[PDB]
Amino acid sequence: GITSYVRTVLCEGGVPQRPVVFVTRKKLVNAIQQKLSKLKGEPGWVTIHGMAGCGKSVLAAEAVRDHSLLEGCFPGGVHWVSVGKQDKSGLLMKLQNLCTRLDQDESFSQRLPLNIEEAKDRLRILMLRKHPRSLLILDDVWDSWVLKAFDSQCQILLTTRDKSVTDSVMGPKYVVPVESSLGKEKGLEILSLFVNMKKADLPEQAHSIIK
Amino acid sequence: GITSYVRTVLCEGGVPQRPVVFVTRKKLVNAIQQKLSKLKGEPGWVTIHGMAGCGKSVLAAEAVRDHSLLEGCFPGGVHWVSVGKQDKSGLLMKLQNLCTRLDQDESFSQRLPLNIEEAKDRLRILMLRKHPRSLLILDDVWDSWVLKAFDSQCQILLTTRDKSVTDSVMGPKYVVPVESSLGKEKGLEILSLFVNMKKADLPEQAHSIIKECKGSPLVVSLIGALLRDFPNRWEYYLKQLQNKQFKRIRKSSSYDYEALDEAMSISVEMLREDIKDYYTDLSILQKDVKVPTKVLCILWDMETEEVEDILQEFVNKSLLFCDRNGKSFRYYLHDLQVDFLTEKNCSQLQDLHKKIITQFQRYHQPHTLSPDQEDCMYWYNFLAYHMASAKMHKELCALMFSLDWIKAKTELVGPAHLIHEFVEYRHILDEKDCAVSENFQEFLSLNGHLLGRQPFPNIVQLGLCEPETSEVYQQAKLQAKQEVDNGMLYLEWINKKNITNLSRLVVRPHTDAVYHACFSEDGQRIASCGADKTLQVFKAETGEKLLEIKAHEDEVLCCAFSTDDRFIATCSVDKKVKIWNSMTGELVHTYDEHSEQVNCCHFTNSSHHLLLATGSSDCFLKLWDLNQKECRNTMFGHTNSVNHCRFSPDDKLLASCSADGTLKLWDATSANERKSINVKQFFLNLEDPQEDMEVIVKCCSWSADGARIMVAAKNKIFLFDIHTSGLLGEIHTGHHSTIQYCDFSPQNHLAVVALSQYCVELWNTDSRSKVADCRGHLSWVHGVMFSPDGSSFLTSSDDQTIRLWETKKVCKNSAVMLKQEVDVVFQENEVMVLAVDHIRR
Ligand SMILES: Nc1ncnc2c1ncn2[C@H]1C[C@H](O)[C@@H](COP(=O)(O)OP(=O)(O)OP(=O)(O)O)O1
Ligand SMILES: Nc1ncnc2c1ncn2[C@H]1C[C@H](O)[C@@H](COP(=O)(O)OP(=O)(O)OP(=O)(O)O)O1
Ligand SMILES: [Mg+2]
Ligand SMILES: [Mg+2]
Repeated sequence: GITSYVRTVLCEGGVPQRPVVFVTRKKLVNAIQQKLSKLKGEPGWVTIHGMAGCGKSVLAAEAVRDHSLLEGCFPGGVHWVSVGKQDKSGLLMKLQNLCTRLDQDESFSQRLPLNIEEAKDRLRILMLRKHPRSLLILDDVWDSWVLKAFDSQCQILLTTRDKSVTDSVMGPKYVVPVESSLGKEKGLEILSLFVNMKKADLPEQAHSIIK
Repeated sequence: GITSYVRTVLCEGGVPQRPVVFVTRKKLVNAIQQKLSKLKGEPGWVTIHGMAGCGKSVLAAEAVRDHSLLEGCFPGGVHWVSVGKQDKSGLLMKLQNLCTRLDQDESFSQRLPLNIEEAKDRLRILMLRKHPRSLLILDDVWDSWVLKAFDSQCQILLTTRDKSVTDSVMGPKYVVPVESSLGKEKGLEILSLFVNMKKADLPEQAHSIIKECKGSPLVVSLIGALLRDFPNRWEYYLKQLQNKQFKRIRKSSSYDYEALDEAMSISVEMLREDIKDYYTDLSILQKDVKVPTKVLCILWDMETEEVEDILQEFVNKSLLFCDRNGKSFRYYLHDLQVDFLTEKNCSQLQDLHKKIITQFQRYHQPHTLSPDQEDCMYWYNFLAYHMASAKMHKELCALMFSLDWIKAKTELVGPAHLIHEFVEYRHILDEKDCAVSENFQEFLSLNGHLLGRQPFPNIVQLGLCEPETSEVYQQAKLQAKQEVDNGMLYLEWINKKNITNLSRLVVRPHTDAVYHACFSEDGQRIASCGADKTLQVFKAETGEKLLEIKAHEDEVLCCAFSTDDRFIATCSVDKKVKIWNSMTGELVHTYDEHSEQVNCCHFTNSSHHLLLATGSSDCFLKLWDLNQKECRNTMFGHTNSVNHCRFSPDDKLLASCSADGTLKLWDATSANERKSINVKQFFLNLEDPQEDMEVIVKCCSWSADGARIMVAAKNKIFLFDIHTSGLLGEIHTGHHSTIQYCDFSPQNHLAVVALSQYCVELWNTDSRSKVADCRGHLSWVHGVMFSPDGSSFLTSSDDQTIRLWETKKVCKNSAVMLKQEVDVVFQENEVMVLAVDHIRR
């Protein structure tokens, strides 16, 4: 049960809304969230990983989707960044864009840094004062210097495919590892939603394809 | 009713004001609006789509045009963006421009983002705080990354042509799909506004052009504006659209294209090169055929699971409408879509027409065709069609000529489609063959009457009956010779040239006895009922089913077309005067008043007045006012049950007949009696105890001007002059008895009269002499009536048979057809048959 307020914080954050055809993974979401709860304060990084298409992002979106962990724990808003895969130049822009996003007031200089580190300063300072209890989520990430760039000393959680990526970084690191499996009961649940029929009404063919 | 405030919000939004010449589409607007209402909160996208120029934008503008949905629902203002079609650079500018538009305060940085995403941030943030309950509308949109850019998590509704576009996006999506149709009532509404006249005041020409329009409001506005300049050249554009070329129609307009052809060209380009070639093949398909997927598989030569998907991509491109009928899918086009194709693909089409056939040859042969296969009927119905375009006449001989192909085609198609094909066939091949086609059509004349039933009698045996030789007879003798050695005990016939005066055509509409039939006023088609009480409506020429009617309560008593053939009254024992539409076939008018079963029904001959005179067994006439549910005037007058009823050419008058025999020229305008000739003119001083004979007139024949009433009864035809209330003509019938049926012919003063026992003699009125005998109906006729041209006449009969006849044939003498009962004595090598002379011994 999403609170109306949760959506309001989430909209500001910019996390994608969950696909209309989804199926909770209560145990997994619960684990990330309880673990996610763990770094109550002081920096910290969380890595989530799986072979391609394991529900890795949706869980990240889903975990924060809940009110309890987020509201009591996280007075700071949540900011989502879609890192992707980047050459050094490309990475630079994302940083400026995060700069513009975070500084809604514009009190900070309209001029944007031409240097990565300076952006790192704007992030750290902004996280430190402007958004004291903020959590940053990342999407993908394929090389370490990238997290080197985002290494603001403020909690950022990166979700990915390589688990090697967060080795440059410093501070407590925890990993929740998503095996690509799912549940036969659940997929039937998912298939039903996809074709809109009582699960039993589903044809004999359906059972086998899920295998 | 626009609120003043609504306009104030709308102006800020920047949506265009609706064109001055518009016509609400209440149902559609209502649907979008109610649906549009649905995403009360939380992101959401709405897609609206149609083939080009379907009113897609105007609806978007119109939906929001209303106060109720917008004001309560949408505290945020509405912002409209005209996306168009864009390269990556072009798209970028629109974003900045939306940035500048939304931030009127300028509190946000004057500097503009050089990066799309940053603009996405400015939009999301601005939508989130600056305009909390805002709705964004988009125009067009041709590629997904575009909506990827606008995907702000805040409701945006995109209106377009492709429905594929909103697949990248996330969140609830609903689509309202606008078919390009419009309403005939509405377009007349639109046309009136375009030319500024009361709708009725609009010229006769106007109705027909709208049929061409096919509801693409773009065409209507396009024609309509075009007319504003030149009110005089009204027909011209009518024939122009009859031409089927849209290069002629052009107007500068708010809309973004000179012409309708102009819009389609824009749609075609986008398709990826591999797809693009395929569409053209799609060009060949009929304007109005839902083809089974398979045939598309055959032309393509590409496997079925694959073939469907490309078509699915088209349907999204809105260039080919879907048909989810069961597992089967029939795709088809708008008349406009088809026309564009020939306009833009015509040179290829003749060439391709030969491509499809060869592929079919690489698969099923026409004899190798089967009943179970889904595609085959298309193959019957239209394969014939492709070969014609192919222009290959020898191949056309390889197919259509084949008698067995005719057999299978007549097995599930019926014997009408082939006749229709043949008319097309005649131009395509050769004049000399045309004779062969003439011989085959002659072979068909014998086919219609009994051929369809079931026990498809071995035609090969019933075929050897034609005369002369031609190509149809030559085929038969050889086939017979082939059959004969094997067996089959075929019996040769040696007298054909000595026997049978063939009728031009025969129809069995019903297994159940016919009760009435009538020509279309246009003469293009005929409707017959029957004992079953179903009525079947048909076009006589090609002789192919053109109408099926499910039932009429009670047994049909008689039926008739409206003067403009727009209606069909149906009399019945129930007393349900069911005036079904003659086109849609759906019921329109209905009436009842008679104390007894109706004797006759007829629409007013006048184009103006709409009345329904109806005789019945209760003797009372009922002069219905067709414009009113209840009768204009009950008319007691006949002392006996009405025999027949017809409107007089003077609609003010209304003649009627009955068993008393006296004519009754009623004054319908006064709803009162005016004239009524007595009929004792059949004087006959017999030894019969009854005094002067009580004449019983049947048919209520009219003069070609209708100024006088021809009639017939007992032993004499009469020609009364109702305007002077006195006798004039008097055509005595053959010998003496009592007439069972009669029919005056306005041409040649002819009188086709069935006296008794199907004695359907051809007499000549006024001259008072017979022209020629007409043997050939079984069951003693049940009825006959001439074509409106008068060049032909139907012959309904008790057998359940309707024989068409040329006017010319009847006049010529034909002393043949031996007498029914004869004794024949056989003395060896020659057999002699006893006969009764056509005249005497
Ligand atoms: N309830 C659900 N949970 C997880 N995935 C779902 C659910 N319902 C549907 N899906 C499908 C649809 C989405 O395309 C996909 C979710 O994407 P996601 O798990 O974020 O992949 P990913 O982002 O880890 O891939 P990549 O490693 O390429 O980034 O799973
Ligand atoms: N009441 C009406 N409703 C719809 N269209 C109308 C009406 N009155 C006139 N028209 C004509 C004039 C306009 O040129 C046209 C409306 O344009 P519209 O339906 O927005 O096309 P469109 O924007 O969907 O085309 P495209 O697909 O090229 O964008 O229809
Ligand atoms: Mg991801
Ligand atoms: Mg438009």
